[PDB]
Amino acid sequence: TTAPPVKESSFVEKMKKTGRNIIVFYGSQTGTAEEFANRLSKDAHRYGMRGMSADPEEYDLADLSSLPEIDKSLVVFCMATYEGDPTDNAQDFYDWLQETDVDLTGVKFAVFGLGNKTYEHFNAMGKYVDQRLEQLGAQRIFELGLGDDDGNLEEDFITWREQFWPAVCEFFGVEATSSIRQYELVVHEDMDVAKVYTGEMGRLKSYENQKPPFDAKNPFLAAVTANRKLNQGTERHLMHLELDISDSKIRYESGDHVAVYPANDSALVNQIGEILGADLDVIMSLNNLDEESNKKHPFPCPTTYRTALTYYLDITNPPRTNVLYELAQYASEPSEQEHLHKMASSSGEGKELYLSWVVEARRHILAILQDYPSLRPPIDHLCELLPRLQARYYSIASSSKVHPNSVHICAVAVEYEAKSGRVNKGVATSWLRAKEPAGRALVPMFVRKSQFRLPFKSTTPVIMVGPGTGIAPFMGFIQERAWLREQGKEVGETLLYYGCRRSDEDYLYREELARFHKDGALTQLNVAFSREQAHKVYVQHLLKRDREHLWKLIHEGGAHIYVCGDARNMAKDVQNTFYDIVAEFGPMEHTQAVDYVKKLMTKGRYSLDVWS
Ligand SMILES: Cc1cc2nc3c(=O)[nH]c(=O)nc-3n(C[C@H](O)[C@H](O)[C@H](O)COP(=O)(O)OP(=O)(O)OC[C@H]3O[C@@H](n4cnc5c(N)ncnc54)[C@H](O)[C@@H]3O)c2cc1C
Ligand SMILES: Cc1cc2nc3c(=O)[nH]c(=O)nc-3n(C[C@H](O)[C@H](O)[C@H](O)COP(=O)(O)O)c2cc1C
Ligand SMILES: Nc1ncnc2c1ncn2[C@@H]1O[C@H](CO)[C@@H](O)[C@H]1OP(=O)(O)O
Repeated sequence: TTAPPVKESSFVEKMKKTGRNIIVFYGSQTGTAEEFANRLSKDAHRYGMRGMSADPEEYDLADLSSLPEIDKSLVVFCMATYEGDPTDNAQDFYDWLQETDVDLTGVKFAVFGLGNKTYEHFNAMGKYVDQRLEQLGAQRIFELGLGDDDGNLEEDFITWREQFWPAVCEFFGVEATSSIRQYELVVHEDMDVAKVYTGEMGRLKSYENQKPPFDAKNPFLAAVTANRKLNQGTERHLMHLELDISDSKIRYESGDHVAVYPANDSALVNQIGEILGADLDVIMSLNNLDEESNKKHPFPCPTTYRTALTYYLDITNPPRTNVLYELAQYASEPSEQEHLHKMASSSGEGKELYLSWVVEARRHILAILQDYPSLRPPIDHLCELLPRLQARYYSIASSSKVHPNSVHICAVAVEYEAKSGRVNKGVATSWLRAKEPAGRALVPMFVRKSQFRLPFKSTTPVIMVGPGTGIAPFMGFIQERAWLREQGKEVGETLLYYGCRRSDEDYLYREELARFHKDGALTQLNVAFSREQAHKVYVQHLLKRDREHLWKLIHEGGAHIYVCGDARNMAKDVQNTFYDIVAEFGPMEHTQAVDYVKKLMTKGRYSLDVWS
């Protein structure tokens, strides 16, 4: 559930007033689709047209029926998919699409879906919108784009976009017409301190003066009460943090996710300013040159560049091609300007260089500024080009039944040697690792309700599979199932299938799990130590070992299956093992076993909390 915002007045009438003929809506949750929509809206101008981006949530898409009132009009949808559903901001549009009977005759559209092939329902939202608009009477002007974040989404967009525009120009009889700034810089001298943002996300001083309810736009600064290392070795750093949410009025259940707004590495920020020869402490504002847009700034303003680079901008992920394309003008060495220019190529050496030199090598903006030393853009323009710093999600590792005023986190710190030649540090995990309990160590956060939940009936059996940090939500599940037993409730079997390299090196929550097992909260504690023998022993091997009993729990006990952790290979391997279990004991042919397992998913008996 989520209260709906007050809609803006019809977007078509706004297009008429502003001379726009193309509008690109974005269904986005991590800002990717938003960037893609903005890029397409900007492209229009280079083809003799004029566009605008827009959040579908702020509008009534029913006005699409009025779009034909504008000559040679066109609407484009850049939609990402999440858990097989629309992004939060596109749920309204989705619901309307299903219930409406409105006739969209005359409407011209195009859709670029953002997805990831490793998920069950790949690009489910983009596919639905593309098909539904046509059923409603609209006509497709260009083929559905299927972006796959498992390969390279940026390239899928480049390829689609390169074909899209010629198609649009050809159909509407328009033609291809210099760098253009979206914002203008306004430096502020003598400005009061009370009016300068310092990292807050919503209203000025919202971090200092905390007022509920707390959410993505108004995060609660939670005190880190505990932050300890969970593993023994020095190979990696796995940690457990406990955030105090007392007096926040925030509610949560095991299975939910906790999001945090981190701060970038200050040395990284410092170095960017230094290499550009810029004063990061200048207070300024970037104001939209289009006084009509509601998006007055790229991020909270006024503020210093240092604050923007630290809290509002992404300065670690590989820059996307349009950014490097716009920065090329600032490279005084011809050969460097040429490389940056060609990064936007849909094929050839330009594309190959971008994929290996920028993406594979994981070069962040500073690395590029260092490796292409002639590249010296003005700081204000770079800040306008960089993407927004996103919050990071973690599977809450505690049960609100046991810890109603504390939200636990289990994570592995990200730190690796990149082919770019430097050690790359994970933004959120490096920041979290540094938070020391007791001044207060505060973490801006909020909770996102998920559908990953323990069975309603205490008696229903639970099968938990979560190797490595995948154990996170299960520490919450187990705490809760233990609590239910302590409260006199009858609890069905609770089985954990966990995995790590070695018992004495990275066996997370070893002591806590042993106790739950001893007390009976855990009916079985099955642990696969992948490196204690020559052969790899994984959780799926244990599931295969216990195939007969698991089938009993699944077929006779109505047991619920839960998988958390690596979605790339572990999740699939585990799924395939369940297919094999069902096939042997049904019995039934593979094809039928697959349908059976996918059916458990729809019936809410096989849930996933997987990530990359
Ligand atoms: C719903 C959901 C639940 C999650 N739950 C948890 C959880 O409970 N515990 C947990 O630990 N994580 C979990 N995560 C992952 C978490 O959100 C972050 O992505 C993770 O903590 C890293 O964030 P960061 O800011 O530290 O690193 P970032 O700065 O975001 O960097 C991450 C990127 O670094 C790159 N990278 C990482 N290692 C390498 C490498 N070795 N070589 C090349 N590239 C690499 C990859 O592109 C990776 O995407 C979850 C993610 C989702 C979506
Ligand atoms: C928790 C999570 C769940 C996802 N579920 C799906 C999914 O079901 N189907 C799909 O095609 N892509 C899925 N994706 C991939 C996103 O759709 C893809 O990364 C998209 O580029 C994100 O766009 P955004 O930044 O505009 O929200 C998922 C990503 C995350 C992080
Ligand atoms: N494909 C897979 N299926 C199940 N577990 C896997 C897996 N790949 C790696 N693991 C194991 O997941 C645990 C947490 O990372 C480790 O024991 C790791 O073992 P490995 O690293 O020795 O391969």
